[PDB]
Amino acid sequence: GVIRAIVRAGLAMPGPPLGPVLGQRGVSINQFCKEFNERTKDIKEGIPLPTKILVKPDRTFEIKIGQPTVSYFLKAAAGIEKGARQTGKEVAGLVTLKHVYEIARIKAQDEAFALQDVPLSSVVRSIIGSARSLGIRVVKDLSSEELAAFQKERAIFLAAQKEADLAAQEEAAKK
Amino acid sequence: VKTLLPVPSFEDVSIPEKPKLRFIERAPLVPKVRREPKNLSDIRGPSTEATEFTEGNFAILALGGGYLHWGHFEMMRLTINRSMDPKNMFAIWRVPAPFKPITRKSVGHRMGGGKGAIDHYVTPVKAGRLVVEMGGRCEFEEVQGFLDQVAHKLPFAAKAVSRGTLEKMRKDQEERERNNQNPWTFERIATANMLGIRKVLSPYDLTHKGKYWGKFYMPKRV
Amino acid sequence: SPPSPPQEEIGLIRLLRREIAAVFQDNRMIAVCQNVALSAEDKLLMRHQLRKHKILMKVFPNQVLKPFLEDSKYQNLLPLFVGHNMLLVSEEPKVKEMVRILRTVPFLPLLGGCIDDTILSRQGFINYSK
Amino acid sequence: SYLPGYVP
Amino acid sequence: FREVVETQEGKTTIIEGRITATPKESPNPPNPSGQCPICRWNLKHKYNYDDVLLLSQFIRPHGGMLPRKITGLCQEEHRKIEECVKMAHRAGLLPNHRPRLPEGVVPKSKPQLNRYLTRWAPGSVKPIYKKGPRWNRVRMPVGSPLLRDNVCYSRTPWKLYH
Amino acid sequence: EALAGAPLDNAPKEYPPKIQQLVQDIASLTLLEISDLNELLKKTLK
Amino acid sequence: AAALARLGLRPVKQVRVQFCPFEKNVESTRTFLQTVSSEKVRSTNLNCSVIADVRHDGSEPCVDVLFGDGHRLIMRGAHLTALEMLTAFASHIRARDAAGS
Amino acid sequence: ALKDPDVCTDPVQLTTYAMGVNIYKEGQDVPLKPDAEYPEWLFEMNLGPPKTLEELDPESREYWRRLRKQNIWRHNRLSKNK
Amino acid sequence: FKNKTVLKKRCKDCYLVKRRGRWYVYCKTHPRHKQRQM
RNA sequence: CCCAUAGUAGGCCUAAAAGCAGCCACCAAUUAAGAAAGCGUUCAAGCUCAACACCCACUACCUAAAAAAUCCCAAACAUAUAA
Ligand SMILES: [K+]
Ligand SMILES: [K+]
Ligand SMILES: [Mg+2]
Ligand SMILES: [Mg+2]
Ligand SMILES: [Mg+2]
Ligand SMILES: [Mg+2]
Ligand SMILES: [Mg+2]
Ligand SMILES: [Mg+2]
Ligand SMILES: [Mg+2]
Ligand SMILES: [Mg+2]
Ligand SMILES: [Zn+2]
Repeated sequence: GVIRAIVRAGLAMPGPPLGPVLGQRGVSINQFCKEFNERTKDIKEGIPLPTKILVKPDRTFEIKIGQPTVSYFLKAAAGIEKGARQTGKEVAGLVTLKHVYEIARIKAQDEAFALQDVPLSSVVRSIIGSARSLGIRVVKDLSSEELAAFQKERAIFLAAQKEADLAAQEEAAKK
Repeated sequence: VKTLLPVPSFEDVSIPEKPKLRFIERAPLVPKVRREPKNLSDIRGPSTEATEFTEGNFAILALGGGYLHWGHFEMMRLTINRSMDPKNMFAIWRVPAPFKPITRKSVGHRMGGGKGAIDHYVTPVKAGRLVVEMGGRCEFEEVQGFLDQVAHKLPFAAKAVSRGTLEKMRKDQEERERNNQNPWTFERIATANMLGIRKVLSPYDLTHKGKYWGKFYMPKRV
Repeated sequence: SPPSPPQEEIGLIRLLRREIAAVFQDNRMIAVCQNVALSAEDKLLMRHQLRKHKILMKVFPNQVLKPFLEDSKYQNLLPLFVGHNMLLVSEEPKVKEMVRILRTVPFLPLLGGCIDDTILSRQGFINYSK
Repeated sequence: SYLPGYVP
Repeated sequence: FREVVETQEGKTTIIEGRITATPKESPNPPNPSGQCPICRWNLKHKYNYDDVLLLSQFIRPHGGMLPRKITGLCQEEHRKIEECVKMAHRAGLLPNHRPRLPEGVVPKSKPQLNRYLTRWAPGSVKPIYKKGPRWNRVRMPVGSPLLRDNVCYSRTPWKLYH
Repeated sequence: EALAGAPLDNAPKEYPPKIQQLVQDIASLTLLEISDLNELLKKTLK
Repeated sequence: AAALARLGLRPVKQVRVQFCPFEKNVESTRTFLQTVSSEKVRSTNLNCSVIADVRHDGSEPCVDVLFGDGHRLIMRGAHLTALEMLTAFASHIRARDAAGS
Repeated sequence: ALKDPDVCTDPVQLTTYAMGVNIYKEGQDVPLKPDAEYPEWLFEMNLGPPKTLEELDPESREYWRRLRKQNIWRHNRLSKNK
Repeated sequence: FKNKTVLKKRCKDCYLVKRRGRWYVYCKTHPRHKQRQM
């Protein structure tokens, strides 16, 4: 069979969630982290990488590595550290069409989009749909003048969520 | 090229704030003291109230007369509130809460000694009345499942309907009356007292025209 | 029983016809193959190879692709379209480059084609390549 | 040799 | 009609399909506007279980019924013929359309009981130990309700329950 | 208006009729005329 | 494909299908090839080969099946349906498989 | 314990360079190019919500995808109660 | 089996069949889905 | 009957929540396939459905049972023209 999961670059762990999976297959768990960490060494640590593991009848593995997820690219491009809790009702981040174009020029190099031999238009139209799921909004023109105002008002909203969020925690204790 | 079709849009439909069915109390707010007669003619014959749709589009139609007590309302309420989607559906009561008192004597007593004491309350229902009315962003096939499940547990013959099926039912019955090849009908005979038949009939048979026998309704009768 | 009332054609039908016409007119090399039940991966891997050399793999319904042929130049290609079939088309004929990709799968038959408005069998594709 | 009302 | 044959020579098996002479519908039908072979010949409501010449044209060599998309019958008449064939086999009117017996089988001698108008399969019928009262009598079915609209030349209609 | 079906693989080569006229026309012309044609052909083909 | 996959091409060694596409009696053979060429059937026995040789000689189509035991099965599909060809094909699988074991 | 790597917060820097694009440590951030150098089809895309059914062209593949997707949604509602 | 007045299939592998004058439900996958007409 | 690749383990919550404990969105690649309708997994895997292709399953959606005690209970019958 084949196992496909997202693994952080350079942070592979012998334990769960990926540990027990290899146990059932019987593949060497330590060898995986050894080869993987040494193969994703050039990549910055902590980046999620979709991994596809090819299993042979002799419990031998040929790992497969892909490009980072779209959610990582979009968050970084916006500064957002965490996507929105609610979509369509609040806007967490804000990016341009130029970022979305530089993220498709590197996401189209992965196995999936490359094997389909599609134009870059079909990839950019798939990244605008993933940005919306995050709450991020794609704008044509974005100058640092208004990017610092929206970023400034977002922190106020986050601060309010803390108070309301913390209020529920304190009420939970009284229960 | 399997041909696809347009779909209806329910965006124009509104959902109330309390779509679920409200709770029904066993007895009315103030208990009654005056004891009432049996008055069996409250479930006999066709209904003259709650025969049309008001807000919703699907409902449970009564095909016979009967009395509803609290046990029936709880089964309808729970069964519907559990099986329905509050976001895209809503339900309402088309029948009032139990108000008719039912007396009952104690066990072991002989005939006589006055009248019994109020035991429980019921709600009289006639044939052709809507018991529950539903609506919202849903087709009929969705609600028809648990509505028929409910209709089968009622003490009378009931059936789930829609604004279309109900209308079609009524137009098909009229079509039967027009194309009936039999020159002899119950109405013609009774109204004219042919064969002295009104000696075995009832005065109500002049209006019911043979479609009703006590509390039972016969839709195949023209 | 009275004849069934006619029905206006669906928009997608009159869209496929416009795309089909482009295929036979725009590109000159057309190879009809049988879409055997390859795995979705082995069918995407092969399609990617056929793209390296600018060879497309079109698929159209036979009920829409038969009438277009019954009244047309390519009226003798009709008997080929019985079952799961597909079109390998390219603006320039690179038959030699496709055959070696079709030799990896012995059960994928190249039934026939139409090069430069000339109908051909399989063995004619094997020669035009040589 | 069959009329409109012929029945085998 | 098509046939299939297998010839084994040199431990090699060969299978072929050969066409055979096929019967043709008799010309000049009385009712060319008919939809299925029954109304085209004005036979609707005019055949019974005992009309085997009619029934044999719609069954296989072993007594089985033919599909409806082949014969061209209407579902109303295909069900009648399917039921009249069941009763013809049971009455002994189709002795040349018997089931295929596999090699090495000799049917046992069983009580020969003559019967006709047998709606139900004999083995799946239980005896009536309690007939019941006159108003709730347990009747014995005779015939088939699918043949109830057939042309009756008597004043007494077809009785289907004895 | 209807392209001809493909010839059988075992059938003898049946050459197209439209070319049969071209084959005969070339023989009738003179070499000097063929040569002049050829000089224009070689350049035109390049 | 489903019915033939539960059985598996265990005893089979090679399968060869030849047909003339332009001829109007090859629908049966082309349907037979559509299933045997499935990933479900082919997976059961990788060693078992499946070959398709197209021809345009105006000849009839045949299915030649080579077994490990050495026996051969030939089905001329001009007047045989895919179900008939598949059924006979399966019955031989079961018989030859039992003989080997 | 595993977390997403820290993301910078600097308006001027974010608009000038795309931060997430570059993943290598030895590499450098990708600076955004001017408008003229980007393609022509990148500034006519649908930033807003999807086009309703009435706005699309019947003779277009994007029209039947929406209609086929609405019938899949319907088949799901009807089957959910079952 | 289990005598039922209203037969009903409980999975995809259950199949109706009329035998001995009455309807049955058989299932090779789950033999507990077996029902007899009452 | 047939068949199933992909952005992506969507976001958030969560020890974990990967189509299927909850809330938000429900966009998009490929000719074609729901940010998933029913099972399933501790979480995942895994099996179906709606899709394409193929070509005609080219259905019905109107009713579901029955047992007592001396011994079942007229005998019988489907086809010769309403008397
Ligand atoms: K009831
Ligand atoms: K989840
Ligand atoms: Mg799509
Ligand atoms: Mg997530
Ligand atoms: Mg989720
Ligand atoms: Mg899955
Ligand atoms: Mg779950
Ligand atoms: Mg998805
Ligand atoms: Mg949902
Ligand atoms: Mg399906
Ligand atoms: Zn079962």
